[PDB]
Amino acid sequence: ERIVLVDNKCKCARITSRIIRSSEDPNEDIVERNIRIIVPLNNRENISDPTSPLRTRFVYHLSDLCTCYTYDRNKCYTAVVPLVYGGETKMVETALTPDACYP
Amino acid sequence: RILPEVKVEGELGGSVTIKCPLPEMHVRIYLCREMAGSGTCGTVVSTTNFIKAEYKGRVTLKQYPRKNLFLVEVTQLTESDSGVYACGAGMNTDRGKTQKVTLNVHS
Amino acid sequence: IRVFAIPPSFASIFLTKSTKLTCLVTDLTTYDSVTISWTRQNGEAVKTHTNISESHPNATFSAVGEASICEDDWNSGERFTCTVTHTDLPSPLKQTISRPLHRPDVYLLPPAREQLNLRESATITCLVTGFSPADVFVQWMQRGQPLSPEKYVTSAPMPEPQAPGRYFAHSILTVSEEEWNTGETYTCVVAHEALPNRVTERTVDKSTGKPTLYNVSLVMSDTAGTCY
Amino acid sequence: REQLNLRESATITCLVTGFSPADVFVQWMQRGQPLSPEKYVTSAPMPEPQAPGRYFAHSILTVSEEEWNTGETYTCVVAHEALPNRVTERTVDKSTGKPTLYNVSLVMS
Ligand SMILES: *[C@@H]1O[C@H](CO)[C@@H](O)[C@H](O)[C@H]1NC(C)=O
Ligand SMILES: *[C@@H]1O[C@H](CO)[C@@H](O)[C@H](O)[C@H]1NC(C)=O
Ligand SMILES: *[C@@H]1O[C@H](CO)[C@@H](O)[C@H](O)[C@H]1NC(C)=O
Repeated sequence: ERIVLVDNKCKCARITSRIIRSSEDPNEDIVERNIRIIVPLNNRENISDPTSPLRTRFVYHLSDLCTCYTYDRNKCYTAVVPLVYGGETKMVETALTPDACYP
Repeated sequence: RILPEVKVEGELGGSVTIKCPLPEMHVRIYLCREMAGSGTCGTVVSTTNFIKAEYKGRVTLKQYPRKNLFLVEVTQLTESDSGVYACGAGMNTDRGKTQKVTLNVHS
Repeated sequence: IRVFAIPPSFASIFLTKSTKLTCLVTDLTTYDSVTISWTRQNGEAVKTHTNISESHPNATFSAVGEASICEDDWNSGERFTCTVTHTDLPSPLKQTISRPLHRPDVYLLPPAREQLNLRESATITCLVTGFSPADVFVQWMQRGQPLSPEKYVTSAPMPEPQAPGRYFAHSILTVSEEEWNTGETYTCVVAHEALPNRVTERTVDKSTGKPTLYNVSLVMSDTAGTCY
Repeated sequence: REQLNLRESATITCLVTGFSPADVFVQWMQRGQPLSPEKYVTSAPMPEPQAPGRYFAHSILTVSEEEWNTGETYTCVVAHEALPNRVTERTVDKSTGKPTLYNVSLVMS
């Protein structure tokens, strides 16, 4: 019954709307605004590099809502990890999101 | 978000197998019995060798990449197996369920 | 003696894509067998003119001439002249009609709350402001089906008070109150030369507009770190 | 709302419909004193598409976008020879709609 007005998946806002069918009275209807932001509370500054301070601000302008906080479940985020095993250093691509993407 | 609640009957001798969808990318596929009192979800069957303490040795996992149905089977029914069994994927269990369905005892 | 010539208008090139110069000569003496011609600036002739009207009720003859040219023959700045002759003045009377920037946005204002309380008719208004030059078009579509001018009207194009750069026009639609229990979204489509596709369809229904109740439901979790 | 996010101007429209005969007059008052004729524009009456013998008009007042932002009434006054006192007026504010009750549901669990 609710039209999916916004289904943002990178800041996770899920704004929507509907018209509430009131009684058979004059049209003093109500329009709904079910905004539903979910706070990660444990992610980093860049979403793709776990070395920055964690997260203080959470800015949500709903006009730029149609850098991110959360991780897209169908997207893959990776990085270069500098391992060595002795003298050589094979900088190899790691996975910051094991299971959203496979090699 | 599929909700195919089926009325498959069960008994001690009786065996009921649930059907679930698979992404087939070898992620963590699980069946989980939701607890009404706890308000969370407790994995009864997982991709790993974990099995619930109550369900030890009486459950079987059956995966077909060919037909795109992920199905689990229960050997014996004690008649207490009535709850929201939801399937799913991802590491997470609660917030990752794909489809839910409640099985039933007797009929 | 009355002679005029009109260029094509934007209400025909978008509706039919049949751009054509017209020449209307009437209120002359009642004498047939007249010649009408259209001449360009280069020396290219035109196609034949037909569909002449009958004599006027006040005892005078009319005459219409058509110059069917290509689409780019009017947007490339070619002057056209209408040759019309008469039995009394031996010189061929001729008339010259010539040439015509900002792109301005549509805005659809929903009917006010006071008008809806009368339960008679809500009027939707479509404002096309900041557009230059004139002759900007407008059409209403209900559920993607074209809306005729029987049920809608447009302000003949106009001018702005502080800036003389672009001019404004307006359009208002009429309906019932039972219609605004289902909506049908009453899209307002426009057609102006300063547009990519000559279309800037906008629509507003009861679902959009000013809402009367917001419930933000922001949740905070320590494990919802990948917004599934 | 779409027009106010451009942060340039605000456009208030006084819609005068359902009068008869023609020759209706419109002015734009603000805190008692009128506005200059170069601030508002009035269109000529045109017949109603459904109603046989009635008309309509319009009166656009364009102001700076910031000026709308702080209260500021802009009441439109209409004079027609069929009104009970020959003068009527309407007004809007930034605050002229409804209650718009927020219903916040902050969650920390
Ligand atoms: C940290 O953020 C920057 C800014 O976008 C970006 O390069 C990346 O996500 C992080 N930096 C590195 C070196 O990974
Ligand atoms: C928002 O309000 C609507 C009706 O006003 C209600 O159905 C909905 O559950 C509310 N949202 C939340 C998150 O409670
Ligand atoms: C919003 O209001 C509705 C009714 O006005 C209420 O049912 C709902 O619970 C509210 N949303 C909350 C408290 O999140």
